[PDB]
Amino acid sequence: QLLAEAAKHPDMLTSVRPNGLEDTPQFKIDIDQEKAQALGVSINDINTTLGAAWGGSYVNDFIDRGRVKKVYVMSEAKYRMLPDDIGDWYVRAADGQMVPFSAFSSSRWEYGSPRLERYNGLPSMEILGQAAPGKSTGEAMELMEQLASKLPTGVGYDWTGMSYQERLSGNQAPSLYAISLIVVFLCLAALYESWSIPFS
Amino acid sequence: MPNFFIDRPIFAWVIAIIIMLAGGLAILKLPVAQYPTIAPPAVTISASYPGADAKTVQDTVTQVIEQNMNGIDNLMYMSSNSDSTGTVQITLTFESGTDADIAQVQVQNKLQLAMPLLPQEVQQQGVSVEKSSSSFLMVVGVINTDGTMTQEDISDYVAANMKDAISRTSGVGDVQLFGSQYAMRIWMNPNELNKFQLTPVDVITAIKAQNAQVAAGQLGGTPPVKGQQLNASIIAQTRLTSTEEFGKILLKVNQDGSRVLLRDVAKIELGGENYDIIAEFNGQPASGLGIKLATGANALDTAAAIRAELAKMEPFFPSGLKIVYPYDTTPFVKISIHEVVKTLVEAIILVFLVMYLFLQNFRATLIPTIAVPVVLLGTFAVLAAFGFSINTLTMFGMVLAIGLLVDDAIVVVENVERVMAEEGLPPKEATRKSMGQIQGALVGIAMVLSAVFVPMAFFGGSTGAIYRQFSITIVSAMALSVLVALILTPALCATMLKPIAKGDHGEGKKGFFGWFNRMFEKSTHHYTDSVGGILRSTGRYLVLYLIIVVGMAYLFVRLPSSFLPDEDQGVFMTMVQLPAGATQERTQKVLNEVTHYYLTKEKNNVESVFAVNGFGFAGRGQNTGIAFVSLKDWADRPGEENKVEAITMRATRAFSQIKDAMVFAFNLPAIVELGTATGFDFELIDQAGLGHEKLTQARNQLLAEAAKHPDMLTSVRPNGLEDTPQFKIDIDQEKAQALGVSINDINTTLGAAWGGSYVNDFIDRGRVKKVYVMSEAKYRMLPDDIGDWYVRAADGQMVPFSAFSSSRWEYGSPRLERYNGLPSMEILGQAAPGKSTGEAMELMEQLASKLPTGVGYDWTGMSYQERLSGNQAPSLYAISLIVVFLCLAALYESWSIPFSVMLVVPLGVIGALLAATFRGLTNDVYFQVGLLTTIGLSAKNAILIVEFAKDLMDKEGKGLIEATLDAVRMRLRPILMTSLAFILGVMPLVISTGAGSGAQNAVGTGVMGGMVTATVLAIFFVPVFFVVVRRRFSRKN
Amino acid sequence: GADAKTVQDTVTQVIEQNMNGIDNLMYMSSNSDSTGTVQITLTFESGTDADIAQVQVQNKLQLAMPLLPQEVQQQGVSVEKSSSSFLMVVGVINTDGTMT
Amino acid sequence: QEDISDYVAANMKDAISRTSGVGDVQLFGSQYAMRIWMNPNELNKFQLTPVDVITAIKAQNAQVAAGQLGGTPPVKGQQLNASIIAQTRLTSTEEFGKIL
Amino acid sequence: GMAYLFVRLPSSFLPDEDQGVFMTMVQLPAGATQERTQKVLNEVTHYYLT
Amino acid sequence: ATRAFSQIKDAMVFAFNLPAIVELGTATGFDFELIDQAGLGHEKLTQARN
Amino acid sequence: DKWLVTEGLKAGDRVVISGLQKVRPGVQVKAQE
Amino acid sequence: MLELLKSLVFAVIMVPVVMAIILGLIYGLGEVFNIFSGVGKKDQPG
Ligand SMILES: COCCN1CCN(c2nc(SCCc3ccc(OC)c(OC)c3)c(C#N)c3c2COC(C)(C)C3)CC1
Ligand SMILES: COCCN1CCN(c2nc(SCCc3ccc(OC)c(OC)c3)c(C#N)c3c2COC(C)(C)C3)CC1
Repeated sequence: QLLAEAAKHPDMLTSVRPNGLEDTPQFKIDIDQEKAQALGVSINDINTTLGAAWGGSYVNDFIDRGRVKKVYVMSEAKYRMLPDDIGDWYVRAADGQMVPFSAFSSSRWEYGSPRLERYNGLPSMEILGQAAPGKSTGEAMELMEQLASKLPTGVGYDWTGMSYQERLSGNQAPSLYAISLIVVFLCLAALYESWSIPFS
Repeated sequence: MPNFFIDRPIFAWVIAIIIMLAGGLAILKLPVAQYPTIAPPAVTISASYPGADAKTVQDTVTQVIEQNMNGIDNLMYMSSNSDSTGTVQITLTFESGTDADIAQVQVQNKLQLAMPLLPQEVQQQGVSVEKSSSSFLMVVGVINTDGTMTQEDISDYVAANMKDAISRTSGVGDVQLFGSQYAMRIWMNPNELNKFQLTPVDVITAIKAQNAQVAAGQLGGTPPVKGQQLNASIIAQTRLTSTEEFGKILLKVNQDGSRVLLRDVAKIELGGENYDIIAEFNGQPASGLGIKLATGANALDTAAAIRAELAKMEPFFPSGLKIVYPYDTTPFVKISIHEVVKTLVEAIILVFLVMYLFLQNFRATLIPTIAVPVVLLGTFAVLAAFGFSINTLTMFGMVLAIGLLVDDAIVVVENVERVMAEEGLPPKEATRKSMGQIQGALVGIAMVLSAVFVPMAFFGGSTGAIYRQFSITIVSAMALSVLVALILTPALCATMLKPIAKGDHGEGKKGFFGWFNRMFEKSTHHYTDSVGGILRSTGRYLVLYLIIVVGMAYLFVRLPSSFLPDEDQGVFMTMVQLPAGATQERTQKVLNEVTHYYLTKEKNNVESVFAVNGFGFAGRGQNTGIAFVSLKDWADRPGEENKVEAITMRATRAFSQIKDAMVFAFNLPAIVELGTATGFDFELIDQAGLGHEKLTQARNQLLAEAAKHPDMLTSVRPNGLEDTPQFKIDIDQEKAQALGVSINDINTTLGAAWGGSYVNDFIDRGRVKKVYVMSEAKYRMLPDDIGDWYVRAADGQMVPFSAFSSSRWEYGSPRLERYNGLPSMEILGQAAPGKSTGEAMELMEQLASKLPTGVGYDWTGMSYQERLSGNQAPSLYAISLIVVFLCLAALYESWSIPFSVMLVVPLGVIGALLAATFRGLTNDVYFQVGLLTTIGLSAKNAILIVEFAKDLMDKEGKGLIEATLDAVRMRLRPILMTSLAFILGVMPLVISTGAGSGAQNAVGTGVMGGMVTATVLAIFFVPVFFVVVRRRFSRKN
Repeated sequence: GADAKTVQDTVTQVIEQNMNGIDNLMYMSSNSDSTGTVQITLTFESGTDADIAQVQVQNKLQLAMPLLPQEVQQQGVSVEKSSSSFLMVVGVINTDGTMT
Repeated sequence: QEDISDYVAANMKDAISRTSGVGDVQLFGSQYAMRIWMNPNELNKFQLTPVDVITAIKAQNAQVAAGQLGGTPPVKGQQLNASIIAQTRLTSTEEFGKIL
Repeated sequence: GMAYLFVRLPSSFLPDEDQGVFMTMVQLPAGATQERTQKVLNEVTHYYLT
Repeated sequence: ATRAFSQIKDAMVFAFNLPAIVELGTATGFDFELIDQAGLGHEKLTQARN
Repeated sequence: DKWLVTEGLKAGDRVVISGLQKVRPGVQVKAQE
Repeated sequence: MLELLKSLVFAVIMVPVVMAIILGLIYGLGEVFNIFSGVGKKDQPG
C-alpha cells in the first residue's frame, strides 16, 4: 500500500523502492521423521547429511603455506541443484545398509522472506527512495510524511540513517537562529547601552 | 574595576539576563532524578546452575570465577554468595569515583579467562554481568485479576511484549523480569520411561537432536553448475514450535514402526526458567518488571513515558491482566519539582517582604524579585556543564541556596540604601560611595563561602558523593550569586529606585509598622547599651564564652554519629524466614497471613503487598520470602502513626504470633547496604582450608560471643542461612557399573530428573525459549522417589536407583558466601544504640582473637567505608577552619585578625545542636550540612560587622575600643537589616513534613531556630570579638 | 548454508534479546538473510564514545552471553565499529585469466 | 616446589593480591593439581587406553546439577525441602584411587 | 520576499557530491541464480563500457 | 662472571643487567625482524637468517 | 508429608512443629495443637 | 495557589511571631545581659 501510495507520485519521489526482499520460494523438506527412524537411520545421520552436504560445513583448520585455512565439506555442485538431488543422498541405517532421501523425505515448496529485517526486536521492512531532479529531500521526505501517515496504527514509519540527521536538522537548524541571534539581540545592549538599539 | 560594568551600567544589566536563557536552554537540557550516583560502582555477576546446592555452585562456578579475578583494577570488596537454587552472585564493589564502564569490562572479559572451565550447563544458562547495584527506578507489577493466567503465564507476555518495549523507552538502563518466560517445561513421568525402557538421556538425546535447526543448504547454491536457473533455500527440521509438536518428538521406534512419541513419557507444557519465585500481589499471582535508570539519570521524562508507552498495551492485555506499580522513584519528586519552586516564590516574597519591611515601596523594591530567578536557573546551568543533575540532594541543595543567594542580594542594595541614608546622596554615586571602601570586601562576601567547599571535594565514598552534591551547588551559589552581586546588583542600584530625603531614618512613615519602626528604635539604644555594657563586662563576657561551648562537645558526644535518616520512601520491605528446609508451600501460606495482615488490619496505610515467595535479599531459596509493600501518599494517610517505623513496629509485634516463621520488616534507602547507623558489617574469613564446618564453629563461637557482649555488639545475626539438611545420595559407583549401568547414564538421569536440565531452545511465536527436561513434581518430591527412577543397563534392562543408591541426610549451608577467593560469612552488627562503631569494630577483632587458626576478618558495605576512614569531621573540617583563617586574614591584613571570626563557629553549631533537642534528630550528613549552612552565615555577619570596623581603622581613625563602639552605632541600622535579612528566608521550614521531613524541619529549625544563635544571639558578641582580638594583639602601644 | 526464517531464530533473536537498555542508543536494526549472514546494527547517540561502544556492545552482547545457544558465538561473530565509510576499496584483478 | 607453590596459591596470592596497592599478582608456581601418572604396563594389564582413563575421570569425577527434594514446583501438599548432593568432585588422591 | 522564498526554497540536507563513483544495483526475480545475475552484469558492464 | 663462565662447558653461560626497560642491552642495542611473505615456511626463512 | 519413626519417640509425646527459630532448648511453650 | 492563600495570612502572622519571639529573646534576656556586671580580663600578654 506504501508503493500504492508513495510510488504513484512519480514527479517528486523518484524510485521509492523496498530493501527487504520479496518472499522467495523456500524448499521445505518434510523429513518424514518416523520413516527416517523406522528405516533404521538415526536422524543425526540425516540432519548432518542433509545439512553438511547441501549446507556446507566447517570441519576444522588446516595449514596452507603456513597459514590456517578452513575445511569445508559440501556436495559437489551438480548433486545439490534440484529437488531431484534430494533423491541422490544416501544415509546409513543401523545395520549398515544405505537409504535414499527420496525413500522418506517428502519435499514441497513454501514462501519465505530471506531478508528478515528486524528493529530492536521488531520485524521490519526498510524502504529506500531518492528525491526529484531539481528538487530536494525535504519536499520528498515530508511528501513521504504525507504518505506514511496514511496508514493506520499498527505498522509505523521511522526516519533514520541519513534520515535521522535531517529529522534532527528539521528540529534545530532553523531553531538555531533563535538562540544564536537572541544572544546577539542581547550582545548589542552590552555594546550600545540600551534596550532599544537591539530593536534596530 | 568592579565599576567597569557600572561605568556603562546596562553592560552589567544584560549579562545576568543572558544567563536567564543561555542557562534556560540548559535547564531544559538538565535531567531529573531523586538521587544522583551515590553508590560505588558495583558489578553483579549472576551465574545460574539450575538444580544444584551451594557447595556445587561454589565449586563448579564460583571458585573458578574467583580464581580469575586477579589482575583487575580498583576493587573495594569482592563480595559473593553461592546458594541452593544454583545461583552465583558475586559483587565487585569497586572504588568510588572511578567509572563503571571501563571498570565493568575489565572484569567482564576476564570472566572469559575461564568461561570454558565453568561447566557447560552454567555457560549454557547464564553469566550476566551487570554494572548496577539495587537502584531501581520503578517496579511494574503485572497482575492477573481473573485467574486464567497463572503466575508464569504473565511472565512470557512481559518478555515477549513488554520487556523489549519498556527498554525501548528513554532513560531505561536495565530491565529484569521476575519470570522469565515460557521455557518448554518438558516433564518426565518415570513410570512411563520404564514402560518404554528409556532414560532421561534418550529424552535429552532426542530433543537435542530432533529439535535442532540445521544449516539446511540451498538449492542452486554456491557454486552453481554452469547452466542453473533455480535458487531456493531449504527449510530442514525447524526448531519445533509447539507443546504439541514436542508431543511427536520421536524416540526409539522399532523397525516395524511401533513408535514411542515423547508425549507418552512427558506431560509437555510451558513453564518457567525457574519456579523459585512465586510472586503474589493482593492474593493473586503476578509477574513483574524491575526498571533501572540509564546512566545519565532521567526521571521526569522516563516515568512519564514509561506510563505513556504502557498506555499502548491495555488494548493488548489478555483476560484480566492489569498493571500496577508497587514501587516508583518519581512521586517522591513528582511533587517537589513544583513545590520547591513554589516555596521559592514565597521566599522571593519573603525577601520582597524585606523590601516591604522598611522601604514599603512598589517600584524601588523589584530588585530582589529580579535578582533571584536569574541565580536559580544559572545554578542548574553551570552544573549542567558539570553534568550533574537536579536531585533531592541538590534541589534541597538549592532550596538552601535561595537563602544563600538572597543574603547577598539585600545586603548590598541595603548597604547602598544605608550610605544614601545619612548624607542623602543619590544612589548613582552611592553604588560607588558604598563600594569605594569595601571593594576589598565583596571579594569577602563569599570568601568564607570560598572556604567551605575546598574540603567538600575531600570526602570520598558513599557519603563522599553526598558532599559533592552540595559542593558544586554552593560553588554556583558562590560564583553566579556574587557575579550578580559584585557586578549586577551594584548596577541595579541606579534606575528603578525612589531616592530619599536628607538621610532617611524614616521620618514620614505612617503605619503600625512605623510605630514598630520605633521598636526598631528599641534595639537602637539597647543593643548599644548591650555592647556598651558588654564592654564594661568585657572580662566576665570573655570568660563566659568558653563555657557556653562546653555544652557543644557535651551535646555532640551524646548526639549520636549516625547516617542518613530512614525516609518514608513509600515502600517497606517485609522479610519472612522459615525454618531450615521449609518448603515453598509453607512460605506462601505464611505469606497468605502476612498479606492478610497487611491488608485486613492496615487497609488505610498499605496500598497493597507485592509478595514474592522464595526471593530473599538475604538469599533466595524456599524458606525465605519478601513482601514489597506499597504505601500511600500523605494526602491519604495522616500522622506519625502512619509513617514507616510506626507501621513496621506494629507489624513485628503481631509477627511474634505467626509461628513457623521469623517474620519481620524494615525500611529501604536507595542502597540496601548502609549498615545499622552505628553500622558495622563483617566478613569473617577462612584462610587455612579448614572447610566450612570448622569455619561454622567459628560462627557458632563468635555469634555466641556477639551475644556475650550486649553492651557493645548488640545484634547477633548472620545474613546467611542456617545449615539446612541436604540429601546425600551414595551413587555407589563400584556397585553401579557391576550392576550393569554406566555412570554417565546415572548422572544424566539424576541430574536431569531431579535437577531440571536445559536442553536447547524452541521457537514459541517467533521467540526463542528454553527447553527444560525435568522430573514431574510427584516423582522427585521425597527420598522415597529415588527408587522410582530407572536407568538403562549395558543391555537395556531397566535398573532402579534404589538397587544401587543408598542415601543419608547431612548438613550443608545452602548459601555460602566468600571472601574474595576464600570462604567467609556475612556477620551483621550494630553498636549498642547511641554508641560509636569504631570500638564495636575493634571489639569484634579482639573477639575474633577468641577464634582459632586460619580465620581472618574483613569488612564490607559501609564498613569498608569505615575501614578507610573513621570520621572525617575533626581534622578535615580543620581545613574548613584553618582555611577560614587564611582567607579572611587577607581582608583585615593582619595575622590573628580572623580570631574574631572564629568565634562565630560555636555560635552557629549550638543552634544546630539545639535543634537536636527541640525535635530530637541525630548526627547525619544533613546535620553536617547543617553546620556549613549556619557557620557559613555566622561568619558573613561577622564580616559585615567588623570589616566596617576596618573602615573604622583604615578609612576612619577612631580608637579600636570606640571604633567598636562605632561598629555597634554606625553599623546599628544595618544590624536589624543584616541578621533579619537572611532569617526571614527560612520561614516555610516548620510545618512541612512527609517525604523526608528532618532535612527541613529539624535542620529547618537548625536554620530557623538554629540561625537564632547565629543571627539574634551571635551579633551581641560579634563586635566585642574585634576587641578581644585587639586588646591582646594591640599594635597601638 | 543455513536458511533465513531460522537464522534469526538460531542467531539473531538471541543476540537481540540481550539488549537491555542500550547505552545512548538510537535504533538497533538487524537483518538475517538466506546466506546465513546476520548484521545487527547498533547505532548510538552522536557524541557517545565509539571506543566504549564496541566495548559496551560486547557488554550488551557480553552482558548476557550464555543466554546464547552457544553456537551463536561458536560459528564466529565479529563486533565491529562499522562506520561504513571506506578508504580506497582496492580491487585486485587478474589480467590474463589463469587465476580465478 | 609444588608442595610450596600451592601454599603460595591457596593462601598468599589471594591475600597479597588484595593487600592495599597491589595490582597484578603473577604466581610463579602452580596450584597443586592432581597429576594422574599413567602407567602403560598397568594399562596393558587391564586392557585400557588413556581414553578410558579420561572418560572415567570425566564421568565419576564430575559434579552434577543434582536438584532438590522439594524442588520447584512443589506438589500441592508438600512439607520437605532439601538439596541433593550427587557425585562431588572428588577431593583426594585417595578418592581418585577409587575412581572406577 | 524572505518569508515566501524560504518555505518555498527546497530544504535538502546535503547535495549530491560528484564522488567519482556511483553504485548500480541489480534486483532479479525472487529466486534467481548467481548465473543469471552475472548474466545481467555482463550487460551492465557492457553498457558502461560501450 | 662471564670470564669464569667461559670455563663452564656444555652451556653458553653469560649474564647481564636490567635497565628500566630491559630490551636493549649495551646502551644502544637495536632489534630487528626478518619476516617471511611468500609462504616459504621457516627453514628458508632460517636460511635467510643463517 | 510425614516422617515415619521407628525409635526415638514414644506415643503421646508433644512434637514441636511451628517455630524452630524462636525456640532454643529450654523455653516455656504456649503449646497449642 | 492556596499556599499563596497561606502566605497571605501565614506570611503575615509567622513573620511577626518569629519577630516577636526574638523580642522575647533580645529584650527579655537583653535585660539579664546587663544584670551581669564584672571585670575578669586576663591582660597578661598585653
Ligand atoms: C533473584 O531476584 C533478584 C531481584 N530482586 C530485586 C528486585 N526485586 C523487586 N521486585 C519487586 S516486584 C516483583 C518482581 C519479581 C517478580 C517475580 C519474581 O519471581 C519470578 C521475582 O523474584 C525473582 C521478582 C519489587 C516491587 N514492588 C521490588 C523489588 C526490589 O526492592 C524494591 C523494594 C525496590 C521493590 C525482586 C528481587
Ligand atoms: C609466570 O611466569 C612468567 C614470568 N616471567 C617474568 C618474571 N620472571 C621472574 N621471576 C622471578 S621468580 C620465579 C618463580 C617460579 C617458581 C616456580 C616456577 O615453576 C612453575 C616458576 O616457573 C614459572 C617460577 C624473579 C625473582 N626473584 C624475577 C623475574 C624477572 O626478573 C626479576 C629481576 C624481576 C626477578 C619469571 C618469568
